[PDB]
Amino acid sequence: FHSFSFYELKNVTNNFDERPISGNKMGEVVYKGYVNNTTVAVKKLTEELKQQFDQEIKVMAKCQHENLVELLGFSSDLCLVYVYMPNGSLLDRLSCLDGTPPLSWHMRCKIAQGAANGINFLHENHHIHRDIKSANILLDEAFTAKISDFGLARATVMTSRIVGTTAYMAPEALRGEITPKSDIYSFGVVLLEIITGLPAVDEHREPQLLLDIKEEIEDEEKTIEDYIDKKMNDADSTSVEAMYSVASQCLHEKKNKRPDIKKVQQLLQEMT
Ligand SMILES: c1nc(N[C@H]2CC[C@H](N3CCOCC3)CC2)c2c(C3CCOCC3)c[nH]c2n1
Repeated sequence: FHSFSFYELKNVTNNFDERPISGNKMGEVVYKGYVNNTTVAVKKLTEELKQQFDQEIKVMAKCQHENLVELLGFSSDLCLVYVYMPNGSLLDRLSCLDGTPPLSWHMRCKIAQGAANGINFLHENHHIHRDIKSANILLDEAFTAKISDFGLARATVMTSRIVGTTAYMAPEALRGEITPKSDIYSFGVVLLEIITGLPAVDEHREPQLLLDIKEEIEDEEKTIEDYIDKKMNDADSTSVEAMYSVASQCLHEKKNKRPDIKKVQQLLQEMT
């Protein structure tokens, strides 16, 4: 990793312009930078902010995969410079934010496969992400899935400080348990977002939580066909049902009854 001086980063981000690009700010603070013709994502870092900065460098140094975001450098006032992802997050693309076209079913299968390949690398290298969600699955120029945000990542165990996203968390994760099986539950929610194009949580929706549709389908009140994203023209029944089967297995309420990331990876390969 390159050690950037604060002035190199202040300059490339137009004095850290906090106005949206349509300025330099792309979201929350993350700015668009230009270092040596190359575009970069500069994250400028209620006192655990300094604590997150150390954990991210540590995990990034050890974890380098094609389905994980690459950290280019850091600065020390604290900054983290990453490889720029032109197609934003899976969340933004599924919601078609800023008039972007809907992702095809074909593209969606490749993202599911890619994201699972990234989680497989993490679990093979004994890392638990703890915050697997579509906002943390970024997309490059070819729509290759890239797992991001390793601030909460950890190397049978219980914690006093429960962290993650409530709408994506496993029952045991909410109880304080730290296990890679919790990451499998979170990926099941992400697969449901890919299938439906719906957010994991919507306060003006029945059900409010997307994971609750599994029970609606199992209690034969509704079908998966009723929930399939209508913003697609290539979603064949066979592969959508096959992805919902993986999502359903992932969302098993009992950790030991869920498949490992290798089986998830295997089932997604079989789907195509
Ligand atoms: C591009 N965009 C990025 N992240 C952005 C952040 C803004 C977001 N919003 C959501 C709200 O709508 C507008 C976009 C879309 C993803 C990144 C990152 C992140 C930076 C933060 O640490 C984790 C890795 C690395 N490389 C990127 N290349």
